[PDB]
Amino acid sequence: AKALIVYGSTTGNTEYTAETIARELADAGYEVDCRDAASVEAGGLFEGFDLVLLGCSTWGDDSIELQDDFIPLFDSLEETGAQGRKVACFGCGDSSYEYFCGAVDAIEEKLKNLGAEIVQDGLRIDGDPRAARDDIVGWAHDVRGAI
Ligand SMILES: Cc1cc2nc3c(=O)[nH]c(=O)nc-3n(C[C@H](O)[C@H](O)[C@H](O)COP(=O)(O)O)c2cc1C
Repeated sequence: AKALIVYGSTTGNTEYTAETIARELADAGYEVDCRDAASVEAGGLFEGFDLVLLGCSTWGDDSIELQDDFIPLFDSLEETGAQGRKVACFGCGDSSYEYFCGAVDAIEEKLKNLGAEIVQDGLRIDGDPRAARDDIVGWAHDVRGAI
């Protein structure tokens, strides 16, 4: 199985989450490519992957704002080869805000409307992902068991 993980992270929390997921998938035998959204180009990005995991923190407070490095990829998701692609989403946030992990919502809906197959409900991390490490591991298992 070949997996692509693409994350947007400002303070490193979604990046930690991405790397935790990456390690779980690699340890199970997947080929894993884990990239910062700041470094990627949208066109054809998902081609050749069995599974694509998109991670993004939520910003904005009074409105939903995607993590800033992820916005160009989000605005170009139509170019990535998402139709029929097996995908799932993750991200960090804080439930004291009105739109908790709203970026995960936004990315999931955009993917669904592009024809992607959402294989698991998104991973919505409240607070420090290091305090949710076992939820991350479990979700990574669940995703492997759903493709
Ligand atoms: C000023 C500010 C605004 C935020 N706004 C939101 C928000 O609207 N919704 C949310 O779920 N979390 C919100 N957060 C929480 C961030 O998503 C959280 O700090 C997250 O761990 C950052 O992940 P990152 O390091 O991958 O960027 C905000 C954080 C700050 C400091």
